[PDB]
Amino acid sequence: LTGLCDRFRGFYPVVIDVETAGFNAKTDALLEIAAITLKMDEQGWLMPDTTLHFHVEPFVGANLQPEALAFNGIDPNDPDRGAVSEYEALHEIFKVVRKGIKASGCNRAIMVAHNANFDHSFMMAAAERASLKRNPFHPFATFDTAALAGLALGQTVLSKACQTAGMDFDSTQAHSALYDTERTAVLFCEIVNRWKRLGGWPLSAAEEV
Amino acid sequence: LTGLCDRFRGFYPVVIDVETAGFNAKTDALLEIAAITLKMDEQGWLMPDTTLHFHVEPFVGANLQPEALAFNGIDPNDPDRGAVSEYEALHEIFKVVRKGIKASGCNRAIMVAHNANFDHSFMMAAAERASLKRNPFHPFATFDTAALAGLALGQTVLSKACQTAGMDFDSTQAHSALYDTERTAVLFCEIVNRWKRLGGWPLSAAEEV
Ligand SMILES: [Co+2]
Ligand SMILES: [Mg+2]
Ligand SMILES: [Mg+2]
Repeated sequence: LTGLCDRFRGFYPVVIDVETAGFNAKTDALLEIAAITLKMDEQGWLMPDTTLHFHVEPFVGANLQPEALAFNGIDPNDPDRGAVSEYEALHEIFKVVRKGIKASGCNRAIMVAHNANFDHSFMMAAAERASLKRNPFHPFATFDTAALAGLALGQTVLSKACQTAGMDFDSTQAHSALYDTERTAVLFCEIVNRWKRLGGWPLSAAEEV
Repeated sequence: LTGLCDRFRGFYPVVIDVETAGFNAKTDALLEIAAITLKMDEQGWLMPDTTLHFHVEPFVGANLQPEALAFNGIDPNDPDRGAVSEYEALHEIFKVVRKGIKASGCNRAIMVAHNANFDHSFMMAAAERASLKRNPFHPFATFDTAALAGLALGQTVLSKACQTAGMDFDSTQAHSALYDTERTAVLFCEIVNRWKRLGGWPLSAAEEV
């Protein structure tokens, strides 16, 4: 009942955010990525588990839109950014994720993200460029927190959804993949946990007052 | 605040499903589209409003994947299929949608679909091909019912989510865009209404015993 593997039909939810050099996942550089796995305690409450974060070197041949760099404030040419390759970052994320899937008894990872298709498309595109094998993420399914917040909170904008959920949100950190990932993780957890607390889950709960 | 315009920050949710001749929204034919707008009654319960459905003629130059046609059973060359152009289909959908946005006091439409990125990408591609102006749909936001069902019902597959929610689901109709759209609409409505009924909405309800 209270196992993570039982909650989402065997899907292992992993929160992801990316910063990029444009809107096109095929052609534009991936610049930052963070990942936060989740776990469930003995009573079935969801919380963050492992957190990873990387500055990513633009792939060879990548386009970099000036408007994108102006938006997120990232300078990919700054040698002090401590960047790593797409391979290094994703290989590390996938290793932690496979470990969590195994240890929890899940069978596949699913990406949790805000307007998820965007992050999913960039992560998948980078995975293919790096030639990583046995990608543990579902190839098309996601848990979009904008839609989820729409239901739970009546809000679709990340900052606003967080504020409505009673969370802090610091706009000076809003262009950091890591920061956005942590806020998104806490938001997703607040949504799932309040669903449970109000007797929405497990399905049996409503008849046991 | 039991108006539709109050529920999703001014978004007017419209349920959409598509059948296609493949996986690529840019290059593969759109073959069927259905749309169901929603309304809320005086007490704030959500339900279907207007239903549209179309068999769609492959755009000129479209690719058609044999595997896609074998999957959905559609023969685009059958002259008895009562097909209309992408323009005709989307022009009518958009007209009904603009009307509902105005009548409800909303400011924009948001697509509700199962694994929503897929249908969004196809509908948007057809809109562009048809040279339609003033598309009332949000350019990237959606309400994915697979993610919503994951939260509400612990299931992400459409047929299973419907069954878990106590709905009928007839697998012999699963390749009809209209059928899938109506089931998805009923599922979305069940999820929204159960969150309200259990005291998750409006946000003030939890403290009003
Ligand atoms: Co026919
Ligand atoms: Mg983001
Ligand atoms: Mg479908």
